[PDB]
Amino acid sequence: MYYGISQFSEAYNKILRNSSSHSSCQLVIFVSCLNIDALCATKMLSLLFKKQLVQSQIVPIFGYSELRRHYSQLDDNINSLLLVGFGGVIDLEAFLEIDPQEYVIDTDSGEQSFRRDIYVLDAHRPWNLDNIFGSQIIQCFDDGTVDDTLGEQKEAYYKLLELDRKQRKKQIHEYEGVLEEYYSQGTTVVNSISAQIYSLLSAIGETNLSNLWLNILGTTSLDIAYAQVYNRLYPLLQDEVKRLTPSSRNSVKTPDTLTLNIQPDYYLFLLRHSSLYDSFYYSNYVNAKLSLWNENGKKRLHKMFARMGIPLSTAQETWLYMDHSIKRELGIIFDKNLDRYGLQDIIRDGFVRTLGYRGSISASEFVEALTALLEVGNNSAQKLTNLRKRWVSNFWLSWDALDDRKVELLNRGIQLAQDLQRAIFNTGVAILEKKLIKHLRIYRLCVLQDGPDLDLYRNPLTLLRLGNWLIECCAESEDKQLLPMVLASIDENTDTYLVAGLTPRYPRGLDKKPILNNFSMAFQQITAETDAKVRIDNFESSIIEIRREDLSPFLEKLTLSGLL
Amino acid sequence: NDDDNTEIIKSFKNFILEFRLDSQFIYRDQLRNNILVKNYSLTVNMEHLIGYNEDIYKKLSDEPSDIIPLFETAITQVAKRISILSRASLPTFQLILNSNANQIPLRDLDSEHVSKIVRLSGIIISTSVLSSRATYLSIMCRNCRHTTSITINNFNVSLPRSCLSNCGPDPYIIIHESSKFIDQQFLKLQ
Amino acid sequence: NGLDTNNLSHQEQEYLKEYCDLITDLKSGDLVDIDLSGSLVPPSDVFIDVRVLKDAGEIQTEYGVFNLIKDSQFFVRQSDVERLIQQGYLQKI
Amino acid sequence: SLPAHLQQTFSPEEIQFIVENEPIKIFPRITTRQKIRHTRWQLITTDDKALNNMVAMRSTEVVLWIALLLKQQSKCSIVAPQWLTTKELDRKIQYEKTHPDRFSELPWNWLVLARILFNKAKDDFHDPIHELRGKIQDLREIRQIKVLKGLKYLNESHLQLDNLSLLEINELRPFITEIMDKLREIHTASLT
Amino acid sequence: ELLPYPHQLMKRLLNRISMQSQLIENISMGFLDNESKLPLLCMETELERLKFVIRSYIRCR
Amino acid sequence: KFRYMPFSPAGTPFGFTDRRYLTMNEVGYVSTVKNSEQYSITVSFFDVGRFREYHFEDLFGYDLCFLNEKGTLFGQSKTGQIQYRPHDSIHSNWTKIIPLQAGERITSVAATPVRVIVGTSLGYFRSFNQFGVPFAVEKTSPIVALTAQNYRVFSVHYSQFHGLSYSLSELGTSSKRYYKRECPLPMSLPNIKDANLDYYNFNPMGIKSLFFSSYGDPCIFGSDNTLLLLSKWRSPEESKWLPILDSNMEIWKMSGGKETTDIHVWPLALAYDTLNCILVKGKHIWPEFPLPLPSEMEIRMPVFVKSKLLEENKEIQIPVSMAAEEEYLRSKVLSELLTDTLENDGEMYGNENEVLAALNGAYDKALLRLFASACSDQNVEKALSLAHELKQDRALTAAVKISERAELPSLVKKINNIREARYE
Ligand SMILES: [Zn+2]
Repeated sequence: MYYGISQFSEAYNKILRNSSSHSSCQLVIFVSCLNIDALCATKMLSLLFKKQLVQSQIVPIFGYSELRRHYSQLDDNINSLLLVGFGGVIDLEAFLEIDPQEYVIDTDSGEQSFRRDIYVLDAHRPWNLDNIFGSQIIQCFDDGTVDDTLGEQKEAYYKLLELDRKQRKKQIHEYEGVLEEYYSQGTTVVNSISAQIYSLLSAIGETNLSNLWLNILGTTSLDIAYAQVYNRLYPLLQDEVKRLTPSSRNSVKTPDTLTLNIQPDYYLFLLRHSSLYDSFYYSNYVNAKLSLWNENGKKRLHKMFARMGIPLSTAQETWLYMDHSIKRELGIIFDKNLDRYGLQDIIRDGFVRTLGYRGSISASEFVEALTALLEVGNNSAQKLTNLRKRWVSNFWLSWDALDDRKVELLNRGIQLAQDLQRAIFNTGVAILEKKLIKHLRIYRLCVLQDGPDLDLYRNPLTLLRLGNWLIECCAESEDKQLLPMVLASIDENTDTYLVAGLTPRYPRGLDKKPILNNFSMAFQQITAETDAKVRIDNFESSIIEIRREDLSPFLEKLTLSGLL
Repeated sequence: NDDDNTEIIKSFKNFILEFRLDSQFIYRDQLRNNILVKNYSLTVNMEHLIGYNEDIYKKLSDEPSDIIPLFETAITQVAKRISILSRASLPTFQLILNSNANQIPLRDLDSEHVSKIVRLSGIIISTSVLSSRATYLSIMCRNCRHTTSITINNFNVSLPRSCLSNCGPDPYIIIHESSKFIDQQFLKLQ
Repeated sequence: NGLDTNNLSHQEQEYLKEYCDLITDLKSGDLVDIDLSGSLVPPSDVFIDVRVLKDAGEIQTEYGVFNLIKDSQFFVRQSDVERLIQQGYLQKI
Repeated sequence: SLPAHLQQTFSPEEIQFIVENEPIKIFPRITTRQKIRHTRWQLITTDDKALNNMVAMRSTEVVLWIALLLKQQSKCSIVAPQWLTTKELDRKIQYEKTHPDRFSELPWNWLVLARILFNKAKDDFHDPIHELRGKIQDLREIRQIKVLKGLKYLNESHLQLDNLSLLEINELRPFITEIMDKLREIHTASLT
Repeated sequence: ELLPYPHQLMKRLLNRISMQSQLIENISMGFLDNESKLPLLCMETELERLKFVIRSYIRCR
Repeated sequence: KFRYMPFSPAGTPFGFTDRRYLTMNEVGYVSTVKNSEQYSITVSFFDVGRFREYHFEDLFGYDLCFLNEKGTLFGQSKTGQIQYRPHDSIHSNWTKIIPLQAGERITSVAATPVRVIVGTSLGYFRSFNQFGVPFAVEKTSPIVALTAQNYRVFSVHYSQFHGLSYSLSELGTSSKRYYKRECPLPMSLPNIKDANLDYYNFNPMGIKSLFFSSYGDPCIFGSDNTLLLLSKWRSPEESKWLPILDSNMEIWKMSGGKETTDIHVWPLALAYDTLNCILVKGKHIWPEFPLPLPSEMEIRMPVFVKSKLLEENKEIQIPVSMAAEEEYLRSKVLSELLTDTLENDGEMYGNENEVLAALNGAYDKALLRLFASACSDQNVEKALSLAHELKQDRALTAAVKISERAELPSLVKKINNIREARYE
């Protein structure tokens, strides 16, 4: 529709025509922080506009409240915005209080043109149809979804817009039915924003190994939650790695050689920086398969290394210093053993990068380091604002870690990733030991009232780490029905729970159609009925924060609602 | 044997001369900077040695008591090549190792760690005086005055049992004027 | 100052005032096309990335604006922001 | 009005600025020569003609700061000067090893231009860049040995340093001039 | 020593800086009120480099 | 036995690798990557201001290509699939299958602002307009190699039963003209070491490349590593092939002799007088994917007696007689090519007459330096014969001055007669 996958080039040419000059800064990029894919997309975008010498500004934004703040203080000189990683799922034209007759210029002719473009780079679905069809200013980059799927909804939208008698009543009732069946779909991410920008770079001819690595990184960040999308996009990344890889073979390792490979990248947590033992131990998938949160699962992991013939001391060596023969042989050892434990999906081919002699890093490890920097890198409303400012400031640590000139900062990210995952694991074993999960009929509920690490889980990404750890543990059990989950943690300073509504998912190795997050609109509907003072301004609208006293009324109304 | 030793030495010479990070040849620079202030040693980070060529680290960690002397020899050759004009003297350089390998606590070290590189920690409770150990003995036969010399590396040595062509039952003595010595100190770690 | 006062004598305070008046007299006279009080590190790059280190709102420059949002980042002509790097509001290079 | 560290020497950045005023050979990847069948460069520090008359991959010579500004984008490739190649650097190394007293006649800008082009034009070298960095390193090390030998003969009178680089000179300047000054002051103090 | 000032050379250089600045202004107005920015970038950073040399020279003396 | 193979200008084989170039020329280069069972094609350009690089996945496995300003043309030799891709993408892409008999192949393809051209191993020569409309089918001797520049098409034909020959045309929007049809071509073929055999299995004709000068003169670069240029092609009774650059000789010279080997010249374009080429090093004759910068070789008329240079040089210094011979000949042939260009086609930039004048200056200077050697041996007749060659009367005064300083009054007298004849 607005800009299809075939015509991102026209949008980029328009950006240069409108908003490039030696004279003035004219382009503003709003990027949702606490989103790796949006970060990588903005990095690629900023390198493009660096090479093309477009004077531009990047603002990292936490949520919709900060969006409407910052948008309200943009000068008329700013005639293009790029909204990266948010804004598709909401009527931005209404939300930002746009009037096209307040933005129109040079209409002459049956024609219109405007003093500010607002381009939207978002992978979230369902699209708000006022962005896609209603607005003449909001300009969404589409993966193909609108043309592939939304023909009936397009028809219904335009006819209901035109349809201002019994036939008339039946028609407007019908198209209201279509649009209210399209809305009240659960939320879901269908693409990587970074691969979307990579398709733009492919259309311009700007592809190179830096931009390909950023595409790989932003795409790899989807792998935990949105494995089906990652499996859609992985073959195209293989094609581009082969296309850009240089032609020399049996190449001698040299200080200048950046080599980006497809090779075995196991589903283990930070293998090349953890010990081998810790890389099994702190992996979400390994914990799910082995039930590692208890002593019997720990015994099973020891049993595994014993049957592999690996001494436990060797397994606990830091991977650089771990025995070279074991590292050369590790693929064979895994092949010969991991089917016996059901861990055969540990085997995977993923993207590994090495730059001269300073050692290999996979896209898996790199996105873990970047998330760690986002999470922990550095009157109640004021304290909340200061907290959100800390998270905005963490964005630039992840940003700077994307540059090879600052690999010490990436190493900080690696260390913080290990310690974060340790905190996740300890809180997780607390939940599963003490059985904090309550099996309500429609969804599973978990509420963290007290304990250590509670001051971490006020960050949305760290809460989602614990959620994903728990959900991997649930998915790999045939005992449990695949119910949606609510996970909450109190902030004892603000006196508000942070609450996350989480999808289930099928076990990791199996293949079906994706299952959608309907906590987003369910939370909206309860928020619309209730007197409770809940906030819903986070970009990932299935995450909210709610005052402590309001939680039990809220969850009671949630479980009495039929929306889940 | 000395063909393989020559190849090991050449591999280490290449590690010093080629290893580079962010446009700086850190080991060439460190070796030169050490030579100027007249400390004849080199501090090597084994992360860098692993990153350069893990086969070299495999040789070193398999048998450090044979490989460390060859690495020291390589450092001497590079030291001369970067501080003395080729065709217009230095002692044998000490190799110092930095490591981040997993520590073994002092009480766990046992028979499986013999001849391995080991990392540990503790408190030094005592420090002895500087004893003198030979790096190079000038030697001669007590009877026929056959003269030779023995180079020594301190990783586990003796005089020869009988003369290298009668000279009697135990024939060799040291010549201390042309022999060379180094400081050796004992520490007790608790 | 040509772009802790208790520690000076009063002669030194009024001396510093007169000397700043002199510097400004030079860069305000002939040779004015050169900001004589400017930097003495040679200009290596014409466009630079700059990260906003402290907030200052919307300001105009010669043909546009910067809104100095805290922890935003620009890619911008160095000559249009040098004054703010000197004044400590912008971080990079 | 001048900082203490700039009082009697140049900063390394100023040395780079000086070297950046040298002409350098480039392959353009833009065409500015207009056919008979729009903005011109209009410079005042350097010659305007070559930039106004570029054609893609017809090699031409422009001042190095412009060549770098173009090479910051894809619009240029900087041809290495002939001395900055493996065989030529090896010939200079053999000269340095063969003649202990003399410095080899590398151009005065050699270290500075090697630094600049290895960082901003790493992909333009015909030779593998790791070997060129290695041989530039060999040259600086050997020349530094010769510098140390030379400093054993500082005087109250004068000194001669035939083919020493601008950067090597500038690195040594706040030492050699100070020591020869103090030797002069000692010597002249003795005169009746 | 403080070397003698190049009076005539510096008069000509300051004239050229003034005229080149006015040129860059005029072309910028022509852009605001074929359209390749690269020569303007070279002109701008040229004047920055040249003004640096004059600034360093005068501040030194 | 001989075998027909697909050709494209300066394309390379796969060798041991999994990627190669389909073509490269003054506009850009095209590379293909064997992406498992399908091919990733990248089209890259040297003028990145005019043209933007693009890439696509190819399911047919194209092995022929031709790249010019207006678009890229592709072909699959064994199945007859061809595709044309205009670079603006305002005009559409289009695809076609051209008919092949059993065992027939497309041997070369080319394109032109109003035509697309396909030639096959059985000698069929199929023309389409730029939008794919079939316009003609000829039969000719099999077109083993083919290119165009603007409207000028230049093709090389070969068979066991016709021998090596060429054709030259200028098709145009109007006044469609043929200059020479299947005239014999004086290029040297290879011997119809293993890396060379690999290349000649990929390209049995040994034509490394084939192109036009910037001023539109046909050029070809054969297995002997000698550039040939067809001079005076616009008047077919006077046309002649000039071996303007023996690149083996110039490589031996610039390397300082030593029978230097394992350095090879891979040509892209002549420009005016200066062959753009990749200098490949090592056993393989052709470039790798990180395409090196196309180094420049000035053309050198092959007058360099190697034995004389070996005697004098035993870094190579050239005797002034040989240097002036080459200077005189090179300046003469280049001035002639410039004159024919400026008469028939006219200036394309705004300085070619100035270049021609400067070149005439070099020509007369070379003549004077040879005249001086003739006078040094007091050979009045040789010196006088050289005096007739000078173009500028103003430079002919220097012949008077030299003959005076050589104490040859006979030369002075005769040259003064030429001065008067030239004034009159
Ligand atoms: Zn004896």
